Amino acid sequence: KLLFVCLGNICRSPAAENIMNAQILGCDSAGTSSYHVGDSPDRRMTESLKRVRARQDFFDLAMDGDNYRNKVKCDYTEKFGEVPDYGGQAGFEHVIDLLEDACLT
Repeated sequence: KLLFVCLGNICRSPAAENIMNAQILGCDSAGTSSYHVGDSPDRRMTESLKRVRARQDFFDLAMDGDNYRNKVKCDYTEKFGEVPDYGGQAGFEHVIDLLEDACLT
């Protein structure tokens, strides 16, 4: 069982969970903050080409350094030189770009 973790579990780790599901030989996601528990993934992140409920476990992968530190593991990124978090749509595609590289299997 693989668990992908970001801060609110509405943008990054929900994307990681679906990318990994598609790449997989067959995931879940959650968040360090429970402020968004029960919400659907961010409307902008579901919108794309590119199929994406927030919940707040120690499973058999952190999106940024704050999620990770400061079984636990961008260090599977092989092509693109964190998975970045108040932005326009281009930042959402970059998140997907990084997860298609990193998504490890």
